[PDB]
Amino acid sequence: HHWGYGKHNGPEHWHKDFPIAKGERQSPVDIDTHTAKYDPSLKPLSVSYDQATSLRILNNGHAFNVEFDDSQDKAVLKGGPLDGTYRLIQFHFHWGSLDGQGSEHTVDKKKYAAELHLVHWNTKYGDFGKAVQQPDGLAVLGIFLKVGSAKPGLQKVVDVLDSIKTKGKSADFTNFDPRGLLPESLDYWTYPGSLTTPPLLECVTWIVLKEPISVSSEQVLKFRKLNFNGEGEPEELMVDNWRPAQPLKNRQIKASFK
Ligand SMILES: Cc1cccc(C(=O)NN)c1
Ligand SMILES: [Zn+2]
Repeated sequence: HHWGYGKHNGPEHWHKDFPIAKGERQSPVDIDTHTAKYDPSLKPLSVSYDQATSLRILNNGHAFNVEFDDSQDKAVLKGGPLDGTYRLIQFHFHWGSLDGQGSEHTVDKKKYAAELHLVHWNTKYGDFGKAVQQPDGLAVLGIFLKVGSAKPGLQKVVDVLDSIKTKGKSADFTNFDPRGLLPESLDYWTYPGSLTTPPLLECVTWIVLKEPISVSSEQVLKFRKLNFNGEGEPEELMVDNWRPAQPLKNRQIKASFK
């Protein structure tokens, strides 16, 4: 037994091994655009990725992570709702078996084909492990994907997936520029939440961009050829690796735009 996204180990089961699954600050949520409030005190998001150093891409059995060197302030998120400096450590995606589902956050109940998560940790806590013991330890930039024209800056990711088909496989993945995954606008919604995977820790300032990026059908098709399983095990396609919306409870979603 291990947590996953199948019928017997999927999101409705996670609370048995991770009781915080039923906590007060869980993610993702539905973003109700008519309840989120414009906050004029929010600052523009500051994305400083010019010196980003990607290292490796890893199939971890539930998604693929592109990992970055976080030993210095090489790729950081500042501003927006944040106080201080958050260092990029990895990004990954969530996607569906079909174009009509795949995102974790929803917008007025709309599900996008996929969702990108760029995970950052607050440098005042020194490392990622200590950051995930804090309520302001992490900032995750979430970006929706819709199917349309291809995303050129995603193609290098797509093209290496054949080399990390199964759980535990990794490949060198240097000189990848995450700026090629951003939309034009950096307007966003923000709310306090959690990791959307076990251990579901409630450490995240979520910053979800309003504007989706467009990726081609072929690009997301290649995501769906990955495997949850390890090599030599029965093939289980890596699809529908998203957690559904959780109760908002006593939280407010703020908008950077009106
Ligand atoms: C390890 C970590 C930290 C923050 C967010 C996530 C996530 O988006 N999981 N799907 C994962
Ligand atoms: Zn995620």
